[PDB]
Amino acid sequence: CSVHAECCRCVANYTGNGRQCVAEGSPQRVNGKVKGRIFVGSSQVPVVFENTDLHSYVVMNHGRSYTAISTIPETVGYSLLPLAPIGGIIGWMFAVEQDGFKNGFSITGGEFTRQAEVTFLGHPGKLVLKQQFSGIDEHGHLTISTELEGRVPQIPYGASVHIEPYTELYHYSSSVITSSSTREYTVMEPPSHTHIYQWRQTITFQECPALPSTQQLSVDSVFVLYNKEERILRYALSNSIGPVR
Repeated sequence: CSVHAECCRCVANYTGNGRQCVAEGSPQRVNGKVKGRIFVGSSQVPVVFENTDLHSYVVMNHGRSYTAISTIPETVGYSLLPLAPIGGIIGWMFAVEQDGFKNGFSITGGEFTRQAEVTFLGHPGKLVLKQQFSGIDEHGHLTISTELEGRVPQIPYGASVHIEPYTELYHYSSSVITSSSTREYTVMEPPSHTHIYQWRQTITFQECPALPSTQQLSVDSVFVLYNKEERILRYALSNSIGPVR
């Protein structure tokens, strides 16, 4: 049990599950490592990177999370721009809660595994993602390990990418949460080009009035950026969890 919970359950002024608790309103950080094995376009030569750093800063106000993945080769940077969900999982974790609806942290305590798959329609292959979250560490920071492997279409160097607001349904059943969504994104050359991809997701965790079978996540103010100079991939978005309306 957490040093801020009773025997578990976080006491007033605090939130989370039993094993992990955080003060209400206070910002949080989610850090870890990223290993990649990505094939761009039709290429047969995969860009491999490892020991890369992921630092995440979340502000509680609007459930806004900022994710920065540093030391990303110019060879994959632009191509990874559409993959905001890599960092979006954290937005789900700390989404603004409505009436009778809890966010990911209240449900998992930051302890869980996530497996996601993405398919870009009209393009071969798919990209598989695997992440592990292990609660708060010795320095008081949440933890996250990320493993990416697969194929992604090619995006022109210097190209830009835009994502409009959207909603996602997270289904709950027996300590397992699943989600499936088809969305679109726009690519703008250094002239626009709209594209669509499909995301599938499975979240596994352990549990000690059951939870709603279905919750809706509302995402807006999304920004994805890649800087060739600093070689830093960034994803930022705001979040709200509640019922379909």
